[PDB]
Amino acid sequence: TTALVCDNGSGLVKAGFAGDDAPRAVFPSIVGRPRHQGVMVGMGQKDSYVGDEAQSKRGILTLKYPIEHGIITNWDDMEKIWHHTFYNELRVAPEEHPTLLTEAPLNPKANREKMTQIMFETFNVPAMYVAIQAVLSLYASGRTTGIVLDSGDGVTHNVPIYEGYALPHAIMRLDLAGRDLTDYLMKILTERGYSFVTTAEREIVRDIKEKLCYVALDFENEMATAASSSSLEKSYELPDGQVITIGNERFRCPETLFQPSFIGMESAGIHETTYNSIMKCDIDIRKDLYANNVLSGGTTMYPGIADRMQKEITALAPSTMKIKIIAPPERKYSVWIGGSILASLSTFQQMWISKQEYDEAGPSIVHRKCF
Amino acid sequence: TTALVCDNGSGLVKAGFAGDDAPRAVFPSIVGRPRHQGVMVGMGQKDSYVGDEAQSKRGILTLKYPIEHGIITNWDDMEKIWHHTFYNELRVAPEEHPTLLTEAPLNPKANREKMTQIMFETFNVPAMYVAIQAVLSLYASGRTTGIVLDSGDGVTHNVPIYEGYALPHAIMRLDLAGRDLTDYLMKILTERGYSFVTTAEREIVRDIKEKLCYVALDFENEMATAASSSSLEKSYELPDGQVITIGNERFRCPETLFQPSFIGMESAGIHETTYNSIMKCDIDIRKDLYANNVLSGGTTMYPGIADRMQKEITALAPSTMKIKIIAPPERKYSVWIGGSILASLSTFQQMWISKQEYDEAGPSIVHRKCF
Amino acid sequence: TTALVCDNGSGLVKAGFAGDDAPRAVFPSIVGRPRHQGVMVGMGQKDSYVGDEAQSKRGILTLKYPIEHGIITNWDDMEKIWHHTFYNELRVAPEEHPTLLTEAPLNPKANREKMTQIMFETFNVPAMYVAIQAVLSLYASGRTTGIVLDSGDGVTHNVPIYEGYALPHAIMRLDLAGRDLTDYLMKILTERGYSFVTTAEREIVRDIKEKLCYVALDFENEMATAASSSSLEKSYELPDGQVITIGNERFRCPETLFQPSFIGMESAGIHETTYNSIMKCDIDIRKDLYANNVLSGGTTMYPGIADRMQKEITALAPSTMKIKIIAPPERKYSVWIGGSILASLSTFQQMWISKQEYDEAGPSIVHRKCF
Amino acid sequence: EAEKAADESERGMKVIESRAQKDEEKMEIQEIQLKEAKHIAEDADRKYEEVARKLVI
Amino acid sequence: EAEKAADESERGMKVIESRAQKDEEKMEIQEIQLKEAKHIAEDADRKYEEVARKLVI
Ligand SMILES: Nc1ncnc2c1ncn2[C@@H]1O[C@H](COP(=O)(O)OP(=O)(O)O)[C@@H](O)[C@H]1O
Ligand SMILES: Nc1ncnc2c1ncn2[C@@H]1O[C@H](COP(=O)(O)OP(=O)(O)O)[C@@H](O)[C@H]1O
Ligand SMILES: Nc1ncnc2c1ncn2[C@@H]1O[C@H](COP(=O)(O)OP(=O)(O)O)[C@@H](O)[C@H]1O
Ligand SMILES: [Mg+2]
Ligand SMILES: [Mg+2]
Ligand SMILES: [Mg+2]
Repeated sequence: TTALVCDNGSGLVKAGFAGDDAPRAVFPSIVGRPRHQGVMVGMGQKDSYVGDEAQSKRGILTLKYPIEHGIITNWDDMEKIWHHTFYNELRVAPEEHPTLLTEAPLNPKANREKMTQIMFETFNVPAMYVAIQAVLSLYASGRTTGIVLDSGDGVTHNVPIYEGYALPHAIMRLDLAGRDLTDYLMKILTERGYSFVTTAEREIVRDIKEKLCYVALDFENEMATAASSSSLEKSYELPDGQVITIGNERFRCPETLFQPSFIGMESAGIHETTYNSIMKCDIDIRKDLYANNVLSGGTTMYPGIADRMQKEITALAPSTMKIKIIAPPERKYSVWIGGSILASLSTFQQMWISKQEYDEAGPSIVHRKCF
Repeated sequence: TTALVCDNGSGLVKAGFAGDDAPRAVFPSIVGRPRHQGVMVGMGQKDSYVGDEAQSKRGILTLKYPIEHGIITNWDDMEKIWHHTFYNELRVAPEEHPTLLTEAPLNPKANREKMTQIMFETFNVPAMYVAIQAVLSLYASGRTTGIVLDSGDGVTHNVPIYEGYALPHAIMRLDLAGRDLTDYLMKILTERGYSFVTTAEREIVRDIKEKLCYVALDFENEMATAASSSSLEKSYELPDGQVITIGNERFRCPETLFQPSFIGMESAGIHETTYNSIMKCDIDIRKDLYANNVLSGGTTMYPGIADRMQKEITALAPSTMKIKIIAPPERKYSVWIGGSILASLSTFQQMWISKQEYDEAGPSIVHRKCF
Repeated sequence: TTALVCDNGSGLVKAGFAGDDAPRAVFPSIVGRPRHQGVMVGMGQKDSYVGDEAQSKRGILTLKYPIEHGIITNWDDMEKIWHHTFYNELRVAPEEHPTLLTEAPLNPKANREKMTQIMFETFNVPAMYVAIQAVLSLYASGRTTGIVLDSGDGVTHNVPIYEGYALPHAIMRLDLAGRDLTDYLMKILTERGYSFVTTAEREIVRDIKEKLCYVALDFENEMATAASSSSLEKSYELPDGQVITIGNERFRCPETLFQPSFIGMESAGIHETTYNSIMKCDIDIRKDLYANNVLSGGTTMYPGIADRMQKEITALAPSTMKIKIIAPPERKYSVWIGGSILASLSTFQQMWISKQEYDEAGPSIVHRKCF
Repeated sequence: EAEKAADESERGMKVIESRAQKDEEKMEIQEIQLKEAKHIAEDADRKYEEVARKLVI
Repeated sequence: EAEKAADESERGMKVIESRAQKDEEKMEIQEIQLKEAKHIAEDADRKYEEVARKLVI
C-alpha cells in the first residue's frame, strides 16, 4: 500500500503520496463564504467555497483561515479542508491509506486529540501518525545534528537536535510569522496613501510582500540610501491597474523578524532567540549546532536573509567558532519532503497507530508512549 | 399552463407569453381623453382612448402618461392599460396565467405593494412575481457578470452583477431618460423657428428624435464642422407638410446624456456614473466589469453611442485595461427576452407568490426573500 | 503672545484662541461655486464662496468638500478655507501667532508635510505644531488613561492610552463616519418617495439626520414595534413645505455604525472594533481601559448610543469586569478643548516647530522627534 | 448615386476589416513579445541583484 | 436604406482609423520598452559576467 503525507501547516495545505519527490497538491488553507444575496436564480451557488477556488472568487467572498497560530480554531472549516484535500485534490479514498500529519512544538493537547479523533471517526483512516514539523525538516536536509528554524506563516520555532536526540528544554517558540508581517505591511502602506482593509485584498498585500520585500544586510545604511536616493523604489501592478510604487517600505516589513518591537512584541529577535537556544543546550555540542544551522518555512525565503542572520549570529557568537547557515532552494517544501522520506522508511511501519489500538485504548493513545 | 411576461416599462408596454422569442404586443402606454365637445349624435364616442388606438386620434385627445419616472402616478390609468393589454391585445383571461412583472430598482415600496394588490384582486391572477430590469437584461445577454446600464424612457440605472451576485451599494440611478431628451429637443428646436407645445406634438418631436438624432464622437469638432459645413443638415416631413431642416440640433439633443448640465441637472454624465459604479465595487472584480459592460434600453439605441462611451471610459480607466462594450442590435427588447427566459426556467416555478401566500401574509409579502 | 487652535476636521472647521472655554469660529468646510450663468451685470458676483456664507446660497452653488476621509484632496480649496478662517472669522493676522493643528492617526505623510509647507510658506506663521485628535480628546476629558473613540464626520478611530503612554500597534481606524451615514439615509429615504440628489439636498438630509435619527437599544424589537404600531412616525418640515414622515428608518440609519454590512463594508461595528482593540493591548491594563471608555466626535451624539455600546461591550466582555462609558455633553468640541488646554501648558512652549528649524531641516522636520 | 455609395461602403468596409484582422494579429504577437521581454528583463534584474549581494558579502 | 448603410460604414471606418492610431502609439510605446528591456538585460549580462569573474577570484 501507500501512505499519505498531509501537512496542514497554516495558510498553505500541501499533500501527496509518500515516496514522491515533491508534494502533489498545494493550495491555500482558506474557507470563503458569500457575503451577498445573489439575484440570478437557477445557478445554485454552493454555500462555501473551499481551497484554491476561493482565490478565484475573492471579490464576492469573505475568507477565513481555520488556523490562527498553529492551533485549529474552527473545526468545521478544517474538516471541510481535509475533505476537499482527500476527495478533490488527490481524488483518493482515505479508507485504505495511512496518514502522516505534522504540527508545531508546544501545542495544546486538545488540538492533537481532537485531530486524531476526527481522522479516525469521520474519515476512518486505517492508521495515522503525528510528527513535529522540525524533525521532518531535519530529515529532508540529509543531516542528523544542528538546530532547525522553521518560520512558517503561523508560528516560528527553533528545535536543536544532536545525533538524533532532541533537547526539549531548549526548544523555543515565537508567535511572529508571515501573517504578522502581512498585517504590518498593510499597516505601513497607509503612510504612502494606499488603504487595504478588506480580507480579499490582504491576499494582494501578501503578493506584494512575496514579490518585492527583501531583507537588508544593514538597517541604518539602507535607510540612509533610501532617504537620499530613489534607486530602491519598485512598482507593482494591482489587479485593477493604478500601479503603485513602494520604496522604504520594501525592506521595513521583513525587519520585524529581527526587530519585534515594531509590532509591539517584547520578545527578542530571531537571531537572538537562536543564539539563546544555542547556549541553552550543553557545552560539548555547541560547535556542531553553530556549524549546522538549518532554515525552513516560507518566511525564510526573503532574499538576503541568510547573510543577515549569519552576520548577526557571528556578532553574537565567539569569534573562534565557525558559523554556517544552510539555505537550500526548497525551504518551503522541505517539511513535506522530510515527511515523505520518513513515511517511506521500513522501520517506521511499526510506529503507526492502528485503528484497533485507538478504539481499545481511546484517543489519548497519541500522547501516551505509543507516540 | 403557461406563464405570461408583461413589461410596463415607461412609454412602451410590451407583453407576451413566456418562452417566446419576442413580445407579441408592443404599444405606447398612453391614455387619451377628448378635449372638445362633439356635435354628431349617434356615433357615441367612448370617454377614454387607451393604447396605440390613441395614436390614431392623437389630434383630438390630451395624451397622458400614467407613469413619470418608473413610479405610477395615475392608478386608474394603469388599470386601464393592464386591462387593455390583457383583453384587447393578448385576448387571454389572466385567471389561469401566472404573471411576471418588471420593476426598476430603488422605488417606493408602496408601488410594488399596490401593483401586487391590483394584480391579485382586480384580475385574480393565480400567482405573480416581480423582477428587476438589470437582472433580466443580463439574462438576455447570455452573461453572468458585468455591469449593465439600462436606459429606458423613464430612468437610467447602472447595476453591477458578478457571478450572479449583486452589489446593492454600487447600484446607481439617474432620472435623466428619453422623456427629458425629448423635452430638451423641444426647447432647442424653438431657436430655429419651430414651436411645439401641445401634447400631441410631443409624439412628432419624439419621432424626429428617434429618426434623426445621433451621438457625436467629439462635441467641439462636430460643432466646428457644422458651423461651416452644411452636410449635417437633414430634412423631415411633418404629417401635414412644410418640411423642416435641422442642422447641429440633431447631435446636440443626445449630448445631454453625457452633458446633463445642459438641462440643469447637477449629476454627471452616464459615462462617469458607470465608472464611479465600477470603482464602487470590490477591487478584485473590476477587470471583469470593465470587460463585460452591457447596454440595454431604448435610449441606448442612438448611433455612435457605443463608441463614444468606450472612448470616455477608456479615457477615465487605466490604460492597461481592455474596455469592451456589448451593444446587441435588440437593445430595446432585451429586458422582455430576459424575462421570458427567466419565466421559462423550471426551478423558477417554486418562487411564484401564490394566491394563498398573499392572502395569508397580506400585500407586504412582496418584500420577503421572494424579492 | 497667544497661540491659535484650528481643527480642520471634515466638513466642520472649528477655530479659536488658545485659553478659551470654547472655539469662537465654527463653520462648515465647504467651497461653493456658481453653476449658472448670471444675467445681471454690475452685481460684482464672486467666483467662489467659502464657509457659512455658502450655506446661505446652496440653491445656486455646487458645494465641494476639500476633505474626503481625513486626507485633503484639494489644496486650493483648503488654502481658501484657511485664509477665510484667519482673515474673516478670527480677523487676526497669522504673522504673529503660533498655530496648532490636528489630524487623525495613520494619516499619509505627504498630507502632513504639505500642510506644514503651506502653513509656513503662504501664511508665514512663526511656529506651528500638529497633534493627534485622540490625545487632545483625552486631555479635555481630564483623564490620563482609557481607550478613546473619536468618530468624526470623515473617519472613526479608537486609540488606547495608559498612564500617558500610547500603544501604536493597538490603534484602529475605520472609514465609516457621518458622511457615509448621510449617504445611507439618502439611499433609504427613497423607499417612501423622497428623492435627494443635488449636493444642496445633502445639507437637508444631514439636518434631518441630526434632528431625528436615534440609536435603538435593540434592532429586532424596535423594527417589530415600528411594523406593528405607528408611534415612531415623526414629521419633519422641509424648507418649503410638504412635511415628510419618517418611520423605522429614523433609527435604521445609525445602525450602520454597529452593522457596516448595510453599506457593504467588510469590517465589524464599532462595538466590536473597540473590544478587539482592548484585547490587542496587554493583560494588566485591560481593566482600566474597560472602566475608562471615552467618547468624542460629533457622530457620537445619537440619543441612546452610549447605552447600546455599553450593552454590546458587556456582552462581549467577561462578566466579572465592569464597563463604564464616559459621554460628556460637549462631545463635539472636546478635541478643540483639549487642543486649547495643551497649548496653554508652559512646558509645551518648547515643543513648537520654529520657522528656522523648518528652513534648516526642510519639511521632514515634522516627522522627527517633534512629532 | 445611392447605389454607387453603397458599393463604395461595401468595399471600404471589406478593406478596413481586412486591415483590422491584420492589426489584431500584429498587436497580439507584439503583446506576446512584450510579455517575453518583461520576463527576461525581470529575470536579469533579480539575477544581478542576487549576484551583487553575493559579491558584497 | 443606402444612405443609412453609407453612414454606418463611415462611422465604422472613422472608428477603425481611430483604433488604428491607438495601435500606432501602442507600437511606439511597446517598441521603446522592448528596446530598453533588451539594453538593460544585456548590460546585466556583461556585469553578471564581470561580477562572476570577480567572485571566482
Ligand atoms: N519568497 C517569499 N517571500 C516572502 N514571503 C514568502 C515567500 N515564500 C513564502 N512566503 C510566505 O510564507 C507563508 C507560507 O508559509 P508556509 O511555509 O506555508 O507555512 P505552513 O507550512 O505553516 O503553512 C506565506 O504566507 C508567504 O507570505
Ligand atoms: N432608434 C432610436 N433612437 C433613439 N431613441 C430611441 C430609438 N428607439 C427608441 N428610442 C427611445 O427609447 C424610448 C423607449 O424606451 P423603452 O425601452 O420603452 O423604456 P422602458 O423599457 O422603460 O419602457 C422612447 O421614448 C424613445 O425616445
Ligand atoms: N445630534 C446629532 N445627531 C446625528 N449626527 C450628528 C449630531 N451632531 C453632529 N452630528 C454629525 O457629526 C458631524 C460633525 O462631526 P465633527 O465633529 O465636525 O467631525 P470633524 O471635527 O472631523 O469635522 C456632522 O456631519 C453631523 O452629521
Ligand atoms: Mg509550516
Ligand atoms: Mg425599461
Ligand atoms: Mg474630527
